[PDB]
Amino acid sequence: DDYIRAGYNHKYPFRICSIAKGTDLMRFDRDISCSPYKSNAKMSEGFFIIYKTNIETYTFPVRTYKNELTFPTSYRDHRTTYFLDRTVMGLAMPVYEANLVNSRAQCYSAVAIKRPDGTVFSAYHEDNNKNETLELFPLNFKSVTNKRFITTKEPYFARGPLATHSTSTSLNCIVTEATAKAKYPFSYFALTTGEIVEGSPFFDGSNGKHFAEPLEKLTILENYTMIEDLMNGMNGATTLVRKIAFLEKGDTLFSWEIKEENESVCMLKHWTTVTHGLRAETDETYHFISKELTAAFVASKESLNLTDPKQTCIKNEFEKIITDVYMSDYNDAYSMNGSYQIFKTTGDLILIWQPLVQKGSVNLRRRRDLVDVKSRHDILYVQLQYLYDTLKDYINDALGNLAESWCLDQKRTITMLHELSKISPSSIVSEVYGRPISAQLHGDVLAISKCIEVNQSSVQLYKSMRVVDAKGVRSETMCYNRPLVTFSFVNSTPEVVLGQLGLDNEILLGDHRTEECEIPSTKIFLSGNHAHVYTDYTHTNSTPIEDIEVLDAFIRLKIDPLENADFKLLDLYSPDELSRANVFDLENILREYNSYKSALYT
Amino acid sequence: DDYIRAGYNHKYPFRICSIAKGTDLMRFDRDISCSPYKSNAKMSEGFFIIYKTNIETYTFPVRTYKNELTFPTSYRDHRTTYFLDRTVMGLAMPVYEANLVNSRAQCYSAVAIKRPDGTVFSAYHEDNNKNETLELFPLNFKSVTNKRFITTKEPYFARGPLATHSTSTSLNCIVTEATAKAKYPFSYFALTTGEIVEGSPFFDGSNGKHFAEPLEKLTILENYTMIEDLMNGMNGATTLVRKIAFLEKGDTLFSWEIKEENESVCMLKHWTTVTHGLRAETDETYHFISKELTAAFVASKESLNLTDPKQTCIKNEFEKIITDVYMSDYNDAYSMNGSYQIFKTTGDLILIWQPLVQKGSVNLRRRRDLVDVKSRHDILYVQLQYLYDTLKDYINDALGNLAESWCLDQKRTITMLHELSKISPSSIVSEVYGRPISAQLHGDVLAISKCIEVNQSSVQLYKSMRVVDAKGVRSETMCYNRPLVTFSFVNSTPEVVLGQLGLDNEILLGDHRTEECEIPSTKIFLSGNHAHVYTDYTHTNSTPIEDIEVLDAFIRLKIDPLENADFKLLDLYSPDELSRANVFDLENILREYNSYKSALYT
Amino acid sequence: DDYIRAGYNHKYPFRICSIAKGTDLMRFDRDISCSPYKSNAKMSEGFFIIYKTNIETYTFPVRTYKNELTFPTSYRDHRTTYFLDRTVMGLAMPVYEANLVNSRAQCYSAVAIKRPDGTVFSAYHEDNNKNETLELFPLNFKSVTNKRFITTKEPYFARGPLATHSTSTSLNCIVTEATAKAKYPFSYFALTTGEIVEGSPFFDGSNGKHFAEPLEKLTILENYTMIEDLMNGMNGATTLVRKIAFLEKGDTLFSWEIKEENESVCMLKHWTTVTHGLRAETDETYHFISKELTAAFVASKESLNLTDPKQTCIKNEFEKIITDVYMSDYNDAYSMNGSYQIFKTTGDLILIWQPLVQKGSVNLRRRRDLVDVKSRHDILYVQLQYLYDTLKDYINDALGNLAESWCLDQKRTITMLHELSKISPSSIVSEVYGRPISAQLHGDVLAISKCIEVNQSSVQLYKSMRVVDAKGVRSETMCYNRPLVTFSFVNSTPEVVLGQLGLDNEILLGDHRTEECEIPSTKIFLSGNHAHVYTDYTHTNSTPIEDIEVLDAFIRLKIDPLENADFKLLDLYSPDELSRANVFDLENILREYNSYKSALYT
Ligand SMILES: *[C@@H]1O[C@H](CO)[C@@H](O)[C@H](O)[C@H]1NC(C)=O
Ligand SMILES: *[C@@H]1O[C@H](CO)[C@@H](O)[C@H](O)[C@H]1NC(C)=O
Ligand SMILES: *[C@@H]1O[C@H](CO)[C@@H](O)[C@H](O)[C@H]1NC(C)=O
Ligand SMILES: *[C@H]1O[C@H](CO)[C@@H](O)[C@H](O)[C@H]1NC(C)=O
Ligand SMILES: *[C@H]1O[C@H](CO)[C@@H](O)[C@H](O)[C@H]1NC(C)=O
Ligand SMILES: *[C@H]1O[C@H](CO)[C@@H](O)[C@H](O)[C@H]1NC(C)=O
Repeated sequence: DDYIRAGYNHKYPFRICSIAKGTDLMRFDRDISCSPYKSNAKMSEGFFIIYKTNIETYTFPVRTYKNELTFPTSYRDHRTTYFLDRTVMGLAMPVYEANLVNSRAQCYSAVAIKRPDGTVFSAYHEDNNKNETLELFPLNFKSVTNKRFITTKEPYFARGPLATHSTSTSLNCIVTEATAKAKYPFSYFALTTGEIVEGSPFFDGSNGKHFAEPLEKLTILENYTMIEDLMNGMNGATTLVRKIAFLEKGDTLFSWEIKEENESVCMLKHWTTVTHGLRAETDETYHFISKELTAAFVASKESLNLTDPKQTCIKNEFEKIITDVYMSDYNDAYSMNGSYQIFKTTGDLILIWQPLVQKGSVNLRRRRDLVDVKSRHDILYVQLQYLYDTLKDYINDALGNLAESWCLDQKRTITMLHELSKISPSSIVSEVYGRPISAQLHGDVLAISKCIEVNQSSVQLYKSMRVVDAKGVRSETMCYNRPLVTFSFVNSTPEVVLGQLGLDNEILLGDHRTEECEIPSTKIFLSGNHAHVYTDYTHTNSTPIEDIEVLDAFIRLKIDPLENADFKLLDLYSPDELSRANVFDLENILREYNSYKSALYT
Repeated sequence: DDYIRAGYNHKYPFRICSIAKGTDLMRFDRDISCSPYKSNAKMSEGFFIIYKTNIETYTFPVRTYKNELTFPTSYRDHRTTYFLDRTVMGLAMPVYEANLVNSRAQCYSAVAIKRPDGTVFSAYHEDNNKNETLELFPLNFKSVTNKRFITTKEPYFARGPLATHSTSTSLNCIVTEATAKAKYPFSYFALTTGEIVEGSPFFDGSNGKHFAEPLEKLTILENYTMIEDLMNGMNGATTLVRKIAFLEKGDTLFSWEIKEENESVCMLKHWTTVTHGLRAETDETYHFISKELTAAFVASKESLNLTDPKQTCIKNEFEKIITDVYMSDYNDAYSMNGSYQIFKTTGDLILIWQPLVQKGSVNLRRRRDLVDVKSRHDILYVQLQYLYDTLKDYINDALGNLAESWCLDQKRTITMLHELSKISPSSIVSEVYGRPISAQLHGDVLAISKCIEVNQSSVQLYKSMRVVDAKGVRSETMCYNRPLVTFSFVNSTPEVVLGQLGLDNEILLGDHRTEECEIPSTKIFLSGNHAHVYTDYTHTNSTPIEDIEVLDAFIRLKIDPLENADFKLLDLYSPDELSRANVFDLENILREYNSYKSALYT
Repeated sequence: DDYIRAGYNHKYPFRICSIAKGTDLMRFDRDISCSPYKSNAKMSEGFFIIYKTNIETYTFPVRTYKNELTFPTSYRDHRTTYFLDRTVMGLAMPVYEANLVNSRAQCYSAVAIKRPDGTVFSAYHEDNNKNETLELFPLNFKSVTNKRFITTKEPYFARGPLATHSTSTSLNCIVTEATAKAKYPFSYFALTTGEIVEGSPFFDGSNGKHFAEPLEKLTILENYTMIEDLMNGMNGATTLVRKIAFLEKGDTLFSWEIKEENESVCMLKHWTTVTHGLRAETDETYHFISKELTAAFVASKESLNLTDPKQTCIKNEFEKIITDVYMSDYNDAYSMNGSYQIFKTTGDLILIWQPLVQKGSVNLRRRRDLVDVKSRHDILYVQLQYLYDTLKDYINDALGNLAESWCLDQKRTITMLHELSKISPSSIVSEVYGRPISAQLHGDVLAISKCIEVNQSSVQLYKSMRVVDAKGVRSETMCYNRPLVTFSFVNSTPEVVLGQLGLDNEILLGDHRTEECEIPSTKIFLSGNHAHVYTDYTHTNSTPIEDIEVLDAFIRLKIDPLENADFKLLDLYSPDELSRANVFDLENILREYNSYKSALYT
C-alpha cells in the first residue's frame, strides 16, 4: 500500500476548513488605555497630641490633733502586778486648743471631760491645776511623711497600788502631719495611716458635695492662719488659708484646707506628642499613624468639644504645645490649615489633631530617644493596628504597580499579536480564540471561518511528495511542499476524497501547492501524534512526537503559598510566681490572724 | 588595504555554523494546561458560642447573732477616772435564742455564763431578774449591705466607784445581716467585714466537703423557718429552708443556708455569640474566624464532651441560644448539618461550634453594636491570629491569581514564539536555548546544528559589496546583500578563507547571496562591537555600536523591598502611676502601724 | 462623485511620512543581564537561652520566742464579773533562755521584770519559786508553716476577787517557727503573720547593709548550734550555724540565720531554651527569631558583659546548658564558631546567643511539647514582632522571585520585538516609542523618520482600485493593493494632491503599489474610524469600526486591593467581674471596720 494511517490528537483534530460561508470579520483592539497606579488612600499631614485619663489620686496634707490620758503602762508594783495601770483613752483636741497649736506652736495644760450627766471634769499634768501652755517636740526626728510633734516624753507618772489599779496623771498632746488620698468621685478620703473620712475633701457649706459625717462635728473657718511646719517651732512661717475645715471624728480632730475641685483636679494627663503624623481617612473612621511610635489610633469621624471644667484644664497646655511644635519644625514649609480638632479614639484616648498644609521644599529634621524602663504593655492594640495598616499599604502599592506594568505588557503583547497575525493568521487567531479555527487576511481585517470536523478513520497519507503526470510520469521540476492526504469526510459517508495536509492537522482541497524539487531534502511533517519523515520527497519513517525533545520555553514563577501558623501562648511568669512576688498577702494575713484569734479563746 | 579588522563581542562571537552533522530536531510544547486558581483552604460555614471560666465569687447571705456585756465605757466618776469601767466581752447567742430571734424578732433578757468550774451565772438587764423578751431596732438606718438590729441604745448604766472599777449591767444583743464570698475550691468562706470560717459553705452531715471547724460547734437543722428581713419586724414574711447551719465561732454565732453545690455554682459563663463564623481546618488544628470580632480562635481537632456537673449547667442555655440563632438568621437558606461540637481553644475557652449546610440564594442580614467601656485587653492574641490569617489568605489569593495569569501569558508567548520561529529560527531558538546556535526549518520542525567558534584574528571585511566578475569587472546588476568577510578559522591554522557575514557575528560559506543593485543605499551592518556603514555598496565609516541610541523596550516593575521595623515598647502608665493609683496600700499601712506600735513601748 | 470623505482618529491621524531628512538610527538592546533573586537579609544559625528577672521574694525561716503573763481571762467570780482578770502583757524571751530552748528544747520557769526604777521582779508559775525547766508541746498539731511550741495549756489559774481584779500566776512560753520574705532591695523583711523588721536580713556587724532597728537590741553570735525542728523534742538533730542574729523587738525575740547576699540571691531566672534559632541582623539591631515559640527578640548590636555578683550566679548554669545543647543536637554537622555573646533585648531580657557554623549534610531532629495552663499574656510583643518579620520575609521573597521572572520575560520579549521589527518596523517601533512614527530597515538597523501631520479636510478615497491607463482604459492585469487617497496637505495650502493609503492612517506618494487583479476579492481597509469594503477592486460599503467585534486578547489580573480594617477592642472580663473575683477587699474591709469603730463611741 502507498498510504499510511494517520495519528490522532484530542485538541487538534483533522478538520476541513473551507470558506463555506466565510464572513465573521475580526480585529484586534489596539486602543487600550493603561492607568498609572494612583493610591486610593486619602492621607493628610500634621501632628497630634495624645492625652490619657489621670489615674493618680488627689493627695493633700492633713493635720491631726489628739489629747489623751494614760496611766503608767505595764505597772507591776504590788504583788498582783499592781493590777497594772492604764488610762490609755483619749479625746479630740478642742478647737481653741487647735488654734493655739496652729498659732503659737503650743498646747494647753488642762483638758475638760464631759460625763453623760453633764459635769465637766478638770484634769491636769502632775495635778498642778494650771491652765498653762507646753511646747511640742519632733519625736522620732519627724520620720518621713509622718512628722508628729509631742509634748510629753512618756516618763514615769504618779501611781500607787491599793491592791488594785487607780491612777491617771499623764497629759499628752499628739499633733501629726499626714497626707490623704481620694479616687475620682471624691466621695471620701483616707489618710495614709488608715483613718477614713466619709466625705468629699472639697465639701463646703453649700457646695452640695457628698458628705456622710455628722454636720455638728464639722467646723469651717475662713482666712485662717497656721504654721507651715512644726519643726520650725513658734517662729515658723504662717500662710493664710481662705477656707479650712475642722472635723472631730472619734478621739481625733482632723484639719485640712478646702480647695476648689475645678481648679485643683485635672482628669486628663499629657502622654506624648507626635511631631510627624499622618491621618488616613477610611469610610467610617480616621486612622492617626505615627511612624516614630509605630502606633495607629482609630477614632470616629466626629470631632469632640471639650466643655467639662475638669477636662478643660489642659486647653492652655496643649495650645502652647501646638504653638511650640509648629514654631519649631514646620515654621516655613507648612502653614496651619485651620483650627485643631479633638477626637476620642477607641480605648478612650483624647487625641488633638492639628492639620498642616503645603510642603517650600525641605524642612528641619530632629531626632529624639527615650530610655524608659519597661514594666507592662497596655496599648499593644495600637501597634497591632499599625502593623496591619503598614502591611496593607505596602501590599496595595506593590500590587497596584504590578497591575500597571501588567497592563503595559498586555498592551504591547496585543500590538505584537496584531502584527504577527498578518503572517500566520490561523494559529494566532486560534490561540486567542481558544478553539481551532481558520482565518484569512481580507485586506486589513481577519475574516475567520468556523469549520467542521471529519471522521478520524481513513486518514491516509501518500508516501510520495513527487508530482506525477496524468500519464504516470513523475515531474522532476514540481514537488508538493506538503504531503497529500486522503480522508473519508464523516463516517456516515464512506466516500473517500484526496486532499493536502496543512498545519496542526488541517486539510484543504483545490490546487495542491507545489514548488521546485530539491535533491537533498529531509522535511518532517507533524500530523496527529506521529511525526513523519520525508527524504527525497518520499516517506521513510514515522515516529511518535514524544521522541523529539522539547524546548523549555516556559518561564516558571518560583512562588510557594504561605503556610498556616499557630501562635502558641507564651507565659513569662507562672501565676505561682506572681503569687510569690508579694511580701504581704491580705488573704494569708487575715486567715492567720483569724486562726490565732480563734485559738485565743483562753 | 581593501579590508577592515572586525570588532569583538564576548557573547556573540564570530562562529561558523555549517550543517556538519545536523540532526538534533527540536519542537515547541504548545500543549500546556493552565490550572485556574482554586484555593486550597478548607472552610465550613456556621456559628459558634464562646464560654469563659467564671471568676466571680459565690455570694450568699449570712446572719450573725451576738450577745455581750459592757460596763459604762470611759467612766471617770472617781478621782482616778473611777478606774474606768468596761466589761466589753461577749458570747455567742444560744441556739434557742437564735430560734426566738428568727421566729418572733425578739431576744431573751437573760443570759447564762459558764465558769470553768461548771457553775451557771445569771445576768439580767438592770438586774430585773426576768427572762422576758426585747425587740430589735435597725441601728444606723440599717446602712447598706450591713443591716444590723440591736436591742440596746447603749445608754448610761448602773455603776459606782469604790476607788476601783466594778460594774456590769448592760445586756445588748447584736443581730447582723452580712454577705460571704468563696473562691472556686470552696474550702472556706469569709464575711465582707473580715470574719473567716474555715469550712465549705456547702458542707453537710456526710457530704465529705472540706471543713476545719470543730464539729461540736456545728448544728444542722432541716425545714427551718426564719424571717427574710428584720426591718419588717415580727410581721415579716418567713421562708422555709430545707437545710440551715448554725456555727458558734468565738463570741459570735453564724447562720447560713446550706444549698447544693451542683445546682448553685456554674463554672462557665457565656461571653459572646458569633452569628456568622467560619471554621478553617489546618493539618493539626481548627481556626474559628469571626469577622465581626476580628478574632480567630485555635482549637485542637478533638471535640470535647461536657460531663462535669459544674460544667453542664450551660447545656440548656447554649442549646436554646443555638435554636434561637438558627431560627432568626439561617431559617431558610441553611439547614443544621448534624449536631454541634464542643472544642476547647488554646487559652481555655469553651467553643460550641454548630455546622451549617447549603446556601436558597439570599439570607436575612442583621447588624449590632456595643458601647462597652474599655478597661484592659486580655485576649489580644486572638486578634493577632486573625490578623495573620487574614493577611495570609489575601496574599495567597492574590499570588494564586497572579500565577494563573502568568501561566496563560506564558502559554500565549510560547505559541507566539513557535509562530515566529518559522521566519527567523536562529535568533528565536538561540534566545530560548540561552546559547548562540544555528537552526533551520526542516519542514514543520526545527533542526538545530551545534557549531564551533573560530579565532578572533584575521577577521577582515571587504569594503566593496559589488559583485566583481572573474575578469575584474563589476556587475552593475548584482550586488551582495551582506558584506564579504574573511576569517582564518582557528589560530592553529593560519590559512585564510573568504566567507559572507550573517547575523549576530555569524559566517557562512557557499554561494554568496546577492540581489539587484540600487543607486541610493545606506545599509548599516552590525558586527562585533562596531557598526559599519555601506553607501553605494561600499564602506564609508565604522563607528562603535554605543553611538546609536537604544529604544527603551524594557518595562520596569516599580517594586521596592519591605524594610525592617523595630516595634518599640510603649508604656501608657508608668509603674509609679500604678503605685499612686490606689488609696489604700497594704505595705504602707502595715509598715506605719508596726512602726507606731513599736514606738508605743511606753 | 468618485470619492468618499474619510473618518478621523485622535491618536492615529492621517500623516505623510516621507523620508525628508531620515537619519535617526535606532536599535534594540538585546544585551540585558537578569539577576537570580538573592535575599539581602543576613542570617546566622545557632541557639540562644533567655533569662528573665527574678521576681520571687527571698524566703527564710525565722524563729520567735515570747514569754507572757495572763490572768485567768473572762473571770466572772464576784457579782461585778469579779472585775474580770487579765494580765495579758508579755515580754521578749531573754537570750540565755533562748539558748536553753535552742539546745535542750526547754524553757526556764522564772522570769525577771524590770521596773522603771530599776528593781528586778521575780515571778513564778504557781508561785513555786523555782527556776526549773519545762518542756514544749506542739499546740494545734503544729498546723502548717506555723509550727509553734508551748509549755502551758492555758488552764485555770489562782485568783480571787476582793470586789476587784488582782491576779497574775500564769507563765507561758511561746516559741514559733515562721517564714519571712523580702523584696529586691532587701531593706526590710516581714513575717507571714504580719510582723515587720526594718532591716536587711543579710545585715552583719560591718556589712554596711540597711538597718533601722536599734543596735543595742541586736545580738550576733557565731558557730551557734540549734535544733532543726521542735517536733522532735530535745533529741532533734542540731545544725551548726556560722552566724545567727537575735533581735528583741517589742515583746518578742526574733532569731534568723545570717547568710551571704551574693551566694543566696540570684536576680536572673532561666525562662526557656531555644535549640533552633536564627539571628537576623538589621542596620541597628539584631533579631533573634524562634520558629518553635513564634517569637522574635530585638536587641541592640552591643554585647553585654555580666559582672554583677548577683547576676553572675547563672554563668555555670547557662554554660552547662550550652554544652548540653551542643552535645545533643549539633554534635557533628556544626561546630561552635567562637564564644557566646550576651545581649539585653528590649523589655529587659538577658539573651545568651551562641553562634554555629557549617551545615555534614543532615542533623538529628527532636520534638517537644508543653501543657502549661494559660493565666496571662505579658510578652505578646515578641509574637507581634515575629509576625511582622515572617510576613515581611515572605513578601520580599515572593516579590523578588516575581521580579526575576519579569526580567527574564522582558528580555525574551525584547528579543522577540527585535525579530518582529525586521518584518513590520513601523508598527513595532511606533508601539515601543509611544508616538506614531515611520521606520525602515536600513540593513541591520532601523532608520526612523519623524514626520508631520496634514489637515483633516479633503481626505477623499477613490472608489476604484483598478489601474486605469492614461487613455481612460482599465488594466485588467494591474490593480492597486491599497485604495488611492487624495489629501490637501495642511489647511493653509488649499492645493490637493493624490496619494496612496497605507497603514494606521498613513499616506505615501511615489509609484503606487499594484499587483495582479483577482475576480473574487472582498478586501477591507481600515481608515480613521470607518472601515471601507472593496469588492472587485471597487468600493461598496463604509461602516464604523465598532460594528466588527473585537478579539479579547487582553489577559486580566484578578487582584483586588486590601480593605481597611478596624480591630475592635475586646474585653474578656468586665472590670466589675475583676472587682467581684476577690474574696478579700482591702478598701471594703477598712471602710467597714472604720465605720464600726466610729459607731463604737459608746
Ligand atoms: C478675707 O476673707 C473674707 C471672708 O472671711 C472675705 O470676705 C474677704 O474678701 C477676704 N479678703 C481678702 C483680702 O482676702
Ligand atoms: C420536710 O423536711 C423533712 C426533713 O426534715 C423531709 O423528710 C420531708 O420530706 C420534707 N417535706 C416537705 C414537704 O418538704
Ligand atoms: C568556727 O567559728 C569561728 C568564729 O566564731 C571561726 O573563727 C572558726 O574558723 C570556725 N571554725 C570552723 C571549723 O568552722
Ligand atoms: C460645641 O460647643 C461649641 C460652643 O461652645 C460650638 O461652637 C460647637 O459647634 C459645639 N459642637 C458640638 C458637636 O456640639
Ligand atoms: C463522651 O461520652 C459520651 C456518652 O456520655 C459518648 O457518647 C462520647 O462518645 C464520649 N466521647 C469521648 C471523647 O469520650
Ligand atoms: C567587659 O570586661 C571584660 C573583662 O572582665 C573585658 O574583657 C571586656 O572587653 C569588657 N567589655 C566591655 C563592653 O566593657
